[PDB]
Amino acid sequence: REIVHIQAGQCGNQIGAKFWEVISDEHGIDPTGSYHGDSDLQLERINVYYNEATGNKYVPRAILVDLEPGTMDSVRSGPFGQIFRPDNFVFGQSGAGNNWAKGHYTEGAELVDSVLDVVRKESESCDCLQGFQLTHSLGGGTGSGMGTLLISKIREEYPDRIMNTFSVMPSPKVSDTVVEPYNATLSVHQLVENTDETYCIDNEALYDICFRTLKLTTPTYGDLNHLVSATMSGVTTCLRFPGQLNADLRKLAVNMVPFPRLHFFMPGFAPLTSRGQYRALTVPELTQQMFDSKNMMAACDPRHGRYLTVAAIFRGRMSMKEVDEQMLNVQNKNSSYFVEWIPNNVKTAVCDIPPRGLKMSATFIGNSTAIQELFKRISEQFTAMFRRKAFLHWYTGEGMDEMEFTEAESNMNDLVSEYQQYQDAT
Amino acid sequence: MYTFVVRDENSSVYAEVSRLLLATGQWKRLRKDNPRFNLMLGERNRLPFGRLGHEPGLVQLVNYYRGADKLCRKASLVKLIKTSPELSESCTWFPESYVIYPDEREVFLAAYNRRREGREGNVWIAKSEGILISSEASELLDFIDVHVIQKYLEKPLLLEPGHRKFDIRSWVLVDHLYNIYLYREGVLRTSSEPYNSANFQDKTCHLTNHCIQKEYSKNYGRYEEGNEMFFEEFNQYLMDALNTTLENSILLQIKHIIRSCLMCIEPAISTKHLHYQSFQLFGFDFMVDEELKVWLIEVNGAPACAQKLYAELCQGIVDVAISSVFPLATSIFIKLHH
Amino acid sequence: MEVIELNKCTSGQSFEVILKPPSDPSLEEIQKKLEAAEERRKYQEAELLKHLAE
Amino acid sequence: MRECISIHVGQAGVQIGNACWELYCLEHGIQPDGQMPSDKTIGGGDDSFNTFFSETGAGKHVPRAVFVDLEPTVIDEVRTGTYRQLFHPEQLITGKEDAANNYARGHYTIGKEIIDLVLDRIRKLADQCTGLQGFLVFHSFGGGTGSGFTSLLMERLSVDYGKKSKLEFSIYPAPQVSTAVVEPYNSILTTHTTLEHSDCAFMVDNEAIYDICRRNLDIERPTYTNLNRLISQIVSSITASLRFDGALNVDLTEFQTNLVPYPRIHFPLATYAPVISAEKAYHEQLSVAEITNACFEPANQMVKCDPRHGKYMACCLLYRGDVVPKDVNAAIATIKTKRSIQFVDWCPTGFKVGINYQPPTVVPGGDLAKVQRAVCMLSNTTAIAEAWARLDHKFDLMYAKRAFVHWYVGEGMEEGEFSEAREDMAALEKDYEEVGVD
Ligand SMILES: Nc1nc2c(ncn2[C@@H]2O[C@H](COP(=O)(O)OP(=O)(O)OP(=O)(O)O)[C@@H](O)[C@H]2O)c(=O)[nH]1
Ligand SMILES: Nc1ncnc2c1ncn2[C@@H]1O[C@H](COP(=O)(O)OP(=O)(O)CP(=O)(O)O)[C@@H](O)[C@H]1O
Ligand SMILES: Nc1nc2c(ncn2[C@@H]2O[C@H](COP(=O)(O)OP(=O)(O)O)[C@@H](O)[C@H]2O)c(=O)[nH]1
Ligand SMILES: CCCCc1ccc2[nH]c(NC(=O)OC)nc2c1
Ligand SMILES: [Ca+2]
Ligand SMILES: [Mg+2]
Ligand SMILES: [Mg+2]
Ligand SMILES: [Mg+2]
Repeated sequence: REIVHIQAGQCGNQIGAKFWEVISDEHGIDPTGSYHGDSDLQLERINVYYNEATGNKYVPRAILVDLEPGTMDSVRSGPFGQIFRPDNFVFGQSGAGNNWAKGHYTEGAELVDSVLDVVRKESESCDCLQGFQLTHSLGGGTGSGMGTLLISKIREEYPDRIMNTFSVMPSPKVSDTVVEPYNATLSVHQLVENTDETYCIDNEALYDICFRTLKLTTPTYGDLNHLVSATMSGVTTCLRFPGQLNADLRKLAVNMVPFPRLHFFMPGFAPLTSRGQYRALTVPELTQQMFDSKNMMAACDPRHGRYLTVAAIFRGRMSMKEVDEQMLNVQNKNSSYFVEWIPNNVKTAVCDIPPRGLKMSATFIGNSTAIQELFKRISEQFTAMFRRKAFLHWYTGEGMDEMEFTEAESNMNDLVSEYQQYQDAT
Repeated sequence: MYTFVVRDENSSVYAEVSRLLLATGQWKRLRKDNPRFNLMLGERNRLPFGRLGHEPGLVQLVNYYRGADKLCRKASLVKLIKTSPELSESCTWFPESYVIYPDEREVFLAAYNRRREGREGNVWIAKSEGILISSEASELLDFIDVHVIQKYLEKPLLLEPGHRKFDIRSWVLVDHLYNIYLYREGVLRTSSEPYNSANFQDKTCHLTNHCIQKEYSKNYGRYEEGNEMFFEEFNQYLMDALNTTLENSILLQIKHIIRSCLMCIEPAISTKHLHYQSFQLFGFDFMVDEELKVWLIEVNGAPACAQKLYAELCQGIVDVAISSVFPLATSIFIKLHH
Repeated sequence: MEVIELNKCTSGQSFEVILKPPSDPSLEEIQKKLEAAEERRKYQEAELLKHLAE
Repeated sequence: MRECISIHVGQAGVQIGNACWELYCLEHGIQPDGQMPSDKTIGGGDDSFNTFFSETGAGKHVPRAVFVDLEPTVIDEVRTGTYRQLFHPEQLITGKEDAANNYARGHYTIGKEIIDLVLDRIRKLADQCTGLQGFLVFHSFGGGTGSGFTSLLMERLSVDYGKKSKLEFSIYPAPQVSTAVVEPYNSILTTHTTLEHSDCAFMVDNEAIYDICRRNLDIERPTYTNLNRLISQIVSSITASLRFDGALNVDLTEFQTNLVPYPRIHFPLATYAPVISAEKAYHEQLSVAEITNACFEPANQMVKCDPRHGKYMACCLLYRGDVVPKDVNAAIATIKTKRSIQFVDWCPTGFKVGINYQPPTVVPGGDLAKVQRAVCMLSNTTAIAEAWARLDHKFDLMYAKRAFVHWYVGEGMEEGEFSEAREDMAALEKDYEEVGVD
């Protein structure tokens, strides 16, 4: 049943907030916390993400974490800001300075037990907790360094629960500081070890989509988060509405993850829409677009690797016979990019209720070995600075040693070799 | 755009069929064990028929009929003929044959001696390259120690000039609808050595296999290129020499035999209402005797074509067997009707 | 083709037609293996928890 | 009279369980509340339907059935559906959190904590039995509970009820109606550990049922409801001899002696005819010969395979409706002349026939039309080994890379159980090949 949600840092809290906006509208919950919808299908799985509270209002099972109060005060001021449980706002005062070491070892360590007390209070009210989801970026300090510290501590206290992350990957096209490859590389090893699923949301891809495809000349973070909230809605449609499958987080992970470390997914969405069209997509169009590189939120070419597993979730009123034929069409048409040793590795679900503003949509979840391109990219940016020990003083000043960077870089290259082993297999 | 797999690399025929399919631009070749194929050109041995037709959304076709080996191996062909009422024990066009293991051995020798005390020829052949002919029963029964023993045809039709022996190979395609298609161009595999009724263990005169003649025989390629005479020359000979045609004297019998062999096993092998579908190309071998009577020798399940006819036959396998199932963007076959 | 052993009642009949004649582990072993798997599972978790302690 | 206990395990077992008990009620005139006006022996009975129903002093007819799932959603729809009253609350057992399509989780981790509870709710039904025959066990191959917990249950039932018979109805996995990918693992694992504990198992490939639903019922995309109502028709025709007056397959032991001479080869093929759409405006009713002939068409089998390329060890025809022996024998004679029916040498070539005069009951508002006569053929043919060949091949492809194996090792299974299970299946495939090909 219950999922506990955590959002850490600026990026984590900004996309986390938009996620709760979007799905709160899908379940008919208003900023009050009052259900004001029309179909009881909106309420049948409301408990996955919401607690029922005083006055029979619905309160997100959400914990909001930052090392500075800025972004969280602006969440409390945001549209749905009053919907969150005030006790679940856990913030420090000093910030993390885009510094993984401050988030993971010094400032964050000061705050982390406080966050786990809230997690514990939310789990204890859970009839049968499926697991956790985290929104965060890997490029800064709090979401990256404290987020992964949190994930380690959660794994210590709940080692038999699923941990899934929506992890924003840094890119020089959308870049706050030069030390993002450092923070991302340190974080990716934490994720390899302590996560069951990670959605690699590449800020490169989000930018390119807004620019090349939504024709947005100068995309903002709001442009980028619109894509992310639409994709998170689609990825979790499975769990929030009654459909064909009844799969919890564990069962979804079981059928997507053939090898424990290869759990980094490329998400995609169709149709791609900017903040502000009336011609619905045909089922052949949904299907073609969701497999198109340009609809992928992880800036990797799927034709440069092989799909280990794919899931897809179609939303709206449509012909599942036509879905079946189109899904089977795009596989049997391109069976060269699916591994041959996982039979029937493309799975599809339909949900009748479409997202706000579309009559038809499709969410793509690919476990492709092409994701190695993302990790190679971060690794090249990492070593370009690291071979001159550039900007390291920010980290050694918090107690870290160069050796910990050498290990993180080397773990990342191992992960890349693993993906390459299966891209050439049978 | 259709997909296919190639699981028999050493088939002359489907090697060419694979290359014709690609050149249409609407066929893509996958690797051996990819199961998302439309068409399988399968191995000759242990082909996995049980795995076909279980891929959702894929029409699947294979170039072999499961069960057709009963027609296409020596011992099972004899058992199929003698025990199937459609091809009686009284079957006018199959040589009297016997299944002997290293069973009908005692049944056979009753046939020997009624002919032997009946003042008739008693030359027999043993078959299963390990092939021996003689009028001694002791001879081959000795030598066998499964094999088949059948009456040698002591008066074959002999072409002149040469006084030479021959056999006819006919190519037959059975499509997924069990239409029986006889390829219009047959071939006649001749011996270049003349024929001699006394020295049976001079077998390069008595066995017309293309292999024997090429480097075990003295006068190969003498009379015709390849020891291969096509149908137009053989027809002219029968007109010039015997005052008849290939159609009347021989082909009528050949068509009757092909249709009766294939119509007999149809209920056992047909894929009409199966979840996958088969076609298959057969090679039928006939002996013609001096009375212009045709005899079936053996059926080949994986045959090679004659070099001049590959282009035309393989193009006809694509048209009638493959694109009949998977359509794209006068005929060289005679349809044998049932 | 001989019809054999015909039996009739008010709800139906049965018979045979012939066309041709012819030519464990203990309770303790189970609970042993259910407890071996549980200690393999408790060992792998202790390895993780020690790893998390380093 | 001897009683039979039905055990439904996992989602697939539970939902098929419901489809059958619904049908059983419609056939025996039992109402949703559990009352049967035609039963004049109130509060008890030696009757044939009492092999499946107990009676309460209040005249209520109660299935000898236990439902078990490791997660509550599906059994909660039993608890609240049309047949709430039918079932004793103690017969519906749910866990908290399911096996996640993981055999190991269903067998070892979650199964160990609930096995004793299930065995105790089974023992309470067995204690109301004057002479218990044994068990009918419904489950999927592909599910974590259906595979993992079932095999553990089967092991314990053999120690606790050693001389009782156990029959399975097993749903074999079809990609068309499954979102899992590790189902080949679960199927091989549950088959290996259940083989020596099952006397007779009726496999149903969801692929075959799906296509029957599409071709013959004109359902464009069958649901589980479509699949299960058709499945329960087949199961009902298979168990009718346990619940009605007659002389064929009258106890569980007879299933084995009539259908399983060699005990490892205990997987009879079911073929069912006719399946006719209830929305077919004009239907010409099929004769005895047409429906019996249809028992030899692969398109009507529960597992798509080709019996012409195998050998039979037994064959049973179960007719419901307007059928008499003379028309059966006339159909059989014409069918042997036109079909490839080859028995093994050590078995007679012949057919055990059972006729029940009551035609098939259909669920009101289902997809199946009423028909004047139907037949279910049970034949033990080696051709069903094709389904083991398919599954084993899928297992080999994944296991060569150890794909997904870590999920099982992490629940306490050892890697070597995978290869021990796979080699049992290799033995099984060769047993079939010995028996069935020359
Ligand atoms: N025919 C039929 N098959 C079903 C049904 N429900 C599930 N299945 C099939 O069974 C397999 C999935 O196993 P389930 O029975 O759902 O799983 P389970 O036994 O509940 O085990 P877990 O949910 O993993 O704990 C898939 O092949 C499904 O297609 C059903 O109602 N009818
Ligand atoms: N009963 C018989 N009487 C006379 N000649 C016979 C005969 N049986 C066989 N032959 C001769 O023996 C030759 C080879 O016989 P057989 O057909 O057994 O070989 P084979 O299997 O290699 C032909 P293929 O390459 O078409 O399969 C034939 O070409 C024919 O000349
Ligand atoms: N997509 C997206 N990326 C963001 C957002 N905010 C920050 N980022 C990225 O996150 C990284 C900086 O992390 P940030 O969340 O600001 O640091 P933190 O608050 O210390 O965790 C950089 O890669 C930024 O490009 C956002 O709202 N959306
Ligand atoms: C049959 C198609 C299956 C679709 C599918 C598959 C795997 C998933 N994993 C998650 N995880 C998540 O939503 O975390 C909050 N959702 C999923 C949805
Ligand atoms: Ca009674
Ligand atoms: Mg920032
Ligand atoms: Mg030969
Ligand atoms: Mg289940």
